[PDB]
Amino acid sequence: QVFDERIKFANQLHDEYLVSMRYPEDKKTQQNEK
Amino acid sequence: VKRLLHVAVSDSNDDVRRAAVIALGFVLLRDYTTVPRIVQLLSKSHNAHVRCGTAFALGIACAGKGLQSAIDVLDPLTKDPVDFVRQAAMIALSMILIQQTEKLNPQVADINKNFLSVITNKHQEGLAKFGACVAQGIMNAGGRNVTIQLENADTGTLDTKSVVGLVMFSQFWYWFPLAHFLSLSFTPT
Amino acid sequence: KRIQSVPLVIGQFLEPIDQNTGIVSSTTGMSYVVRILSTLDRELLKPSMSVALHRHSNALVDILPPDSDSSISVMGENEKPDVTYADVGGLDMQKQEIREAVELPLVQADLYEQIGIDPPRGVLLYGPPGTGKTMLVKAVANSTKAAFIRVNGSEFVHKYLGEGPRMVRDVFRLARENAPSIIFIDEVDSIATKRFDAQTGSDREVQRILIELLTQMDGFDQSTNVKVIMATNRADTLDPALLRPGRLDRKIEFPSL
Amino acid sequence: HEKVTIAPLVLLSALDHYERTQTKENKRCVGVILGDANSSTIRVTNSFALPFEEDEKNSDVWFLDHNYIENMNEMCKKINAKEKLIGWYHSGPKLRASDLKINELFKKYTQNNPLLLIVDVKQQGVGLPTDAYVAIEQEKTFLHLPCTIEAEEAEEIGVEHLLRIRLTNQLKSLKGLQSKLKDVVEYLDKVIHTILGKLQDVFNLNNLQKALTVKTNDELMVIYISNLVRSIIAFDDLIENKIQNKKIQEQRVKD
Amino acid sequence: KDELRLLQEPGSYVGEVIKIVSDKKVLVKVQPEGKYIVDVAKDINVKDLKASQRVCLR
Amino acid sequence: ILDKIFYGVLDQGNGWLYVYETPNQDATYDSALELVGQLNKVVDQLFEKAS
Amino acid sequence: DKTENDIKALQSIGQLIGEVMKELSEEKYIVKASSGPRYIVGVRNSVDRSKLKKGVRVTLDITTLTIMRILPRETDPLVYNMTSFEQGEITFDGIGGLTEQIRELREVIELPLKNPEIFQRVGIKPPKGVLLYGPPGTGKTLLAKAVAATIGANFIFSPASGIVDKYIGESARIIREMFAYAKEHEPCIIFMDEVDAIGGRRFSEGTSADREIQRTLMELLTQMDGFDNLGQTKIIMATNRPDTLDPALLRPGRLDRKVEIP
Amino acid sequence: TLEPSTSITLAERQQLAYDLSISALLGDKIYNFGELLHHPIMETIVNDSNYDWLFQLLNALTVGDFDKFDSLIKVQISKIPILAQHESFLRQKICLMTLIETVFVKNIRMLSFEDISKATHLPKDNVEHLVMRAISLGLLKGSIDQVNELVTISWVQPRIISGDQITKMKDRLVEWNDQVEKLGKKMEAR
Amino acid sequence: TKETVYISSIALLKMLKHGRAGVPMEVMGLMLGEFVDDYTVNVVDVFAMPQSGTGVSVEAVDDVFQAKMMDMLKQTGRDQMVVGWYHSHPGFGCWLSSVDVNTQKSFEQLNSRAVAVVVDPIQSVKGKVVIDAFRLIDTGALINNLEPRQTTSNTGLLNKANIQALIHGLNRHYYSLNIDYHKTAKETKMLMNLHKEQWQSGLKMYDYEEKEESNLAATKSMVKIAEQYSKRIEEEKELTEEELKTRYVGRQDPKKHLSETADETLENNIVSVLTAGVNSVAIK
Amino acid sequence: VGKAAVVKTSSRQTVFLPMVGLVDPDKLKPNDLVGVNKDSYLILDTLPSEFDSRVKAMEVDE
Repeated sequence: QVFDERIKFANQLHDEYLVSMRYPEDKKTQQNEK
Repeated sequence: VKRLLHVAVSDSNDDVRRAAVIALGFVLLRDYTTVPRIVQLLSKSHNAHVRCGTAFALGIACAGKGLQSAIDVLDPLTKDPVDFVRQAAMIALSMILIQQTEKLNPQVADINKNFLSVITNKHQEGLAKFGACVAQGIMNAGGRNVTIQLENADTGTLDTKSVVGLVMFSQFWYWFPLAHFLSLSFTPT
Repeated sequence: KRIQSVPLVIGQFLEPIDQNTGIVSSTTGMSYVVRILSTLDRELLKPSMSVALHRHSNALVDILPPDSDSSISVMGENEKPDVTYADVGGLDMQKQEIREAVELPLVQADLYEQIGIDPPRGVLLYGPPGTGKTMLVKAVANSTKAAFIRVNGSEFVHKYLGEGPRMVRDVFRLARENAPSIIFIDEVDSIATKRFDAQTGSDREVQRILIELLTQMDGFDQSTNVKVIMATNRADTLDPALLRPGRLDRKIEFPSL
Repeated sequence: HEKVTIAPLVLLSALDHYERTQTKENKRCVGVILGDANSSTIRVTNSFALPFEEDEKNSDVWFLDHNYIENMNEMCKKINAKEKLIGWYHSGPKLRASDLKINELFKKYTQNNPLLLIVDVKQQGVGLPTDAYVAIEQEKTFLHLPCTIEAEEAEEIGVEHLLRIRLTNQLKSLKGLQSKLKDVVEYLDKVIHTILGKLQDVFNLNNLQKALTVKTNDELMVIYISNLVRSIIAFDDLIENKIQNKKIQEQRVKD
Repeated sequence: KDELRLLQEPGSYVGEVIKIVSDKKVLVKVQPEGKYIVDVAKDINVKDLKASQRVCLR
Repeated sequence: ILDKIFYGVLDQGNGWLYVYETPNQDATYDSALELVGQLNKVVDQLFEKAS
Repeated sequence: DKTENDIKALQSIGQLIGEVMKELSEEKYIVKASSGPRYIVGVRNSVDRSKLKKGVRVTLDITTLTIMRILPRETDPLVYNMTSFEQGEITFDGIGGLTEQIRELREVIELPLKNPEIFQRVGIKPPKGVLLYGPPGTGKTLLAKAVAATIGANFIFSPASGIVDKYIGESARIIREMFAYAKEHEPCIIFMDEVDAIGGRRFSEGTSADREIQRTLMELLTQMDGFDNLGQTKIIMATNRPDTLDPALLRPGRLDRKVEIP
Repeated sequence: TLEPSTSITLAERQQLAYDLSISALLGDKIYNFGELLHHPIMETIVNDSNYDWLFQLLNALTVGDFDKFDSLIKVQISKIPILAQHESFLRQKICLMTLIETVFVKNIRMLSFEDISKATHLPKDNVEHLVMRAISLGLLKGSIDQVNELVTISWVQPRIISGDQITKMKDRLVEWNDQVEKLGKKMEAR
Repeated sequence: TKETVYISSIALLKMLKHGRAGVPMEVMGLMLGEFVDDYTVNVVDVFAMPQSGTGVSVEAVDDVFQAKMMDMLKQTGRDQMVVGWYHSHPGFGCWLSSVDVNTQKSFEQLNSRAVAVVVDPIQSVKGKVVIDAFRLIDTGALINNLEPRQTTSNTGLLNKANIQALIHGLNRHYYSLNIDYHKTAKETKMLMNLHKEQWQSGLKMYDYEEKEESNLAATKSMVKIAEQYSKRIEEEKELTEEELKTRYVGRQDPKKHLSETADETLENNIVSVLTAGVNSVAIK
Repeated sequence: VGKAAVVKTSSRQTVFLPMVGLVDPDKLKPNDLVGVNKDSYLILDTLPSEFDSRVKAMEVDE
């Protein structure tokens, strides 16, 4: 029963992370670069 | 929108994927601002017909409207070595660039050079220079007067003659050029 | 699947150009531009190596090992000898000298790093073969779990000039990639013999076989990727420079009493 | 027993014979196959058709011409010499007097046992529209043989151009358990013993399972070792974008 | 997309330029074959080819 | 038995004996050795690219 | 009917032939085509990995480049340059008078060929080389075919005059192919003739103006004293005198028998 | 079972069943006396003149009285103990057929020593020795529990019998179909 | 104008199988179908033909064996009018047929719409199924019916067209190869049940039930050792480069064992569900 | 092996093919004319003796 909770604990770090990559990145494509 | 999206993905037919992305532009005629953002996402794929359909579908709503940035979306589609992708791009450029000269859009200088550049060049595609000559006459159609107006304030509703003439354009080299039906969408200003 | 599948051919890599692009040389002699594997980039990709290619599509397949087995300059190699170690008495003097010169440099050589010296690259043997030489050395390779390769003085003997030393170049080149390898030399006096006369035709090869043997030993620095055991049968005035503790360490003479 | 390997070209062309002529339920087409019947694995490299006429209202009425086979075999001799007649196929699930008698006519030109194939023209249910059966006597008894689909290298590649996990098996497993319940009920009405005696022995394969529960969780615990790997994979998923996320702040200074 | 382009390439060898021709051809020596006149590519200058110049031929 | 020669345990009170199998476990926690070495290095290098 | 069978036989398609140069893996073998350059082929069916290994003649495919049939190892004309005959020819009546010597030779030769388990229970090994020397043409031909007749093993005649020549690595491939033929067929015995030309110790036992002598001296030593010897095949040599040979080959472990032919 | 072959008169059917009557006495193989009941053999003969040996031992398995069959036979076949040894197997074999689906619908295979002791007319101490002789002669395969006094068998030869047998076997398939509406509907939606 | 040939999925596979065996060996076959000039083109049934001593030629067609097949193919609807012939040849840079050159002119006298199809790859097919046909031109291509109005014309761009040795001229006077394939409702469902990726069919409920459960002896047997294999793959990568740079020459090392061990955990989770899916009928 | 023949043409190409009933084991011999294919190099049928490579500059006097 406790073993199944550790699977969700590692999966809980996904939606708060993979989504946070492009989050700041919208300023790179909009702003002009050298 | 959700129906036409799954047709161009699950189905492996390139002609159907091309017809599905062109059909999306007729639903988006009301909002021309989000059209370049939708066709640019579909402009990246492994199929040429997908890029060919999104090219002409972009110029349908963006012809008589503003938002000059739709030309930059059609810029990488011209460099495509595929023949029918370049032709649909040239026709799409001629629709949006109407009356865009004289310090309005910077891309009016590059399109005017491509008139005689693609035809005389042997490196380009056969069908690429055939549409470049047609695109040269669209901007100057009616003595640089008539333009393509679809879903505007003058008509007040969806133009029946203009929407059918654009559907017939989707079939060009498959049977015999149908471009004669496009004359219904040209009205003078 | 289309890169390899069933059809495969042989080719020699030369120089790359771009990622997944390279120029090679096939067996027929005509060069072709193949598609370099995505795994091979710079360090993993060998500058010059014999590799595998595709028949028609001509794509890179795999890096083939530099096999030294052919119809010319044949050098025998033993696989898993059946001789039991320490099967002959009276070897207690050598049994202490064998482990330090064989088992230690191929296994415990890290102890030499604590001392600050490079591991011995071989050992010299004296006396006629058959006594603590043939059966004894072949039984030591089973204890060290190393590849036992037979390169003798009367081997790689053929009338084509230059392949004798060329085959020597290919054996020690492969021995540098595989650490557990042992190359035994029986009757080195055949190699240690020099030219006392001009032979014109017939045998000119007396002095060529020492070029690549010393290049892989006296030419490079001191490192042991392989065990080179030189057994001297009968030699008096021959000084090839194989003697002295330049590379090989111990000089073992079979007791006559 | 033996084995039957049928190329996908034979099963694809056999179904086409039904649609072209719009054959009704009163007529059933019959055809022949080629291959090598000498080995234990029957391989079908070719198939043909025959002008077979049959009456539905009378099972004693059938017409089969063997002269058309003779002229056809002479044409194959100039094409492929390794192709011999290994049997024949017919259309429709029903086995009547006309279908069982004509099997002996093909035994004259076939040295081994002619392969029996029942072609389903309506392709209704499960897979394998054409089942491979063998004729053997103890009354002719038709036994089912393992059906495998294997073709040559060039044939398998050409099919991919024409068409160019856990839930999938469960969808077909639910309909299979329900179909087995109807086979017992339908067989009961036919009697009012042979199949029921075999099914009772197959079904024979918690008194001894009181201590057998531990080994179930032991296998599940070993599966959890892979779940710990999944956690490590999830830990590695957390390392991936941090390489990119730290490069985001590096571009803020450059831009 | 790069798979179909690279895997279908028949291969190309290396050769040395001998002399240039005003007809838009060039003579390139081939090691397994010999001196053979080929056609200059559209993206390659015929005048930039010098003696013993390393070039790639299909 | 104290030297791990014979595998078994006795009973001093009742004079009995019990069965002791040689393996007491398998390889599980060994995977944490590669896990602890990665999070003590890779994680530290991520702070370097941030500053 | 036989005419039609010949018509059907002409439609058949043959295959190529080659030998494995290198073993890459179990399912992949690096080969060399006799009709073309070097290729690397696969396996098809009925491939026995015990009888097929590195250096074995295979059947190459002209199209898909696969191995279909397994062929025995042959390079030189082993049925022409080497004489192979079933059992023996000369009987015992011609070798008569040597019975005292032959009785001792058959015990160390005929026995390990028939029942190899005789010496296994004792813990010893049977001898390999047996030297039969005497006047030319007297006792060399008789004792050669008489031993193979009583034992039942095939008669292999491979004279030493087919070894030393002007070629690149001739003596290297003669012994290997001779060892490969005796490996395929166990009941065989190899015989030689005029071995005095391929021998000699020179001085330091190297090569001076003789290219093919030293390669023969070492290879014959590495076959018997190596990891794989011939237990079902005995090596026989013939010369005028044993003192004209190389003492390196006369040491124990290879040649255990010196028999004079009077 | 063959209708078209073996065409004989009515008088020869009784003599054919006479050999079938003495064949099932000293051995249990190939089902039991109940197998010839379905085939047109027992119903085609007469119940007297010592032709009832197939009928007598058929119902004698549940009754368990040897004296009923002993009075209808002679001294020749009654002096061999093998007749009484193999007859007790078919008394247990009927109980052995109950180990698949009969009473328990939970698919629990359990057979105790008390149910086979009264049915086979054998004491409790000979129950252990009876199982050893059955496996040794190749009659049945399996193992028995000597602690809790239980029997769990292995593959056997179930008869062609029907009714209550097929009624319990079709109810198990309903449980397979009921799980389609339980476990199947949950996996299909997910 | 030029015809557009639509070949059914059944006829396309037969022509590839008949001309399959051998590079040098040439064969011949006949094509059937019913279509009208300009559009409506189709190919119904195809079958091999007997070969004479000249190989591919006009005299190699035997009307005796052909007339007997007409009554045989009429029952199932396979009987049609001859639309041409297909052949197999080793192939060259130009004129793939070393025998047939002008024999096509004799084919045009019998049928004007008849063509000769030659298989270029000869077991070299990469999956695109590229075949070559031929049509007689002779005097034409000047002020006549306009062929290149249909599909994919103006071939010969750069040096690569089809075989790439033909470029513009192709075989004879730019025959303008046009080939298309189509499938029906029965052909769509049959191919998916036979060859798509790998054929597991013939038992639908026993596909993952037999392979993931009863096959554990040949697959997952000694699963405790199988879990050690997942560690050796991670130890081969994670132990090398922990610095997220170039030292031991690795980049995607954390993602190399990530996707490989993801299916191992997935397969272990699938069999875990199928473990309870055996339905032992326990309950109480 | 036993039922297959090994033929070597003048092209330096050895082809391994099974024997056909049209040819006989006594008719296939070295230094003989055996008609084969130019492309596939497959044995078809033996030819009568015409050009035997007579090795000219050889004195023949009856």
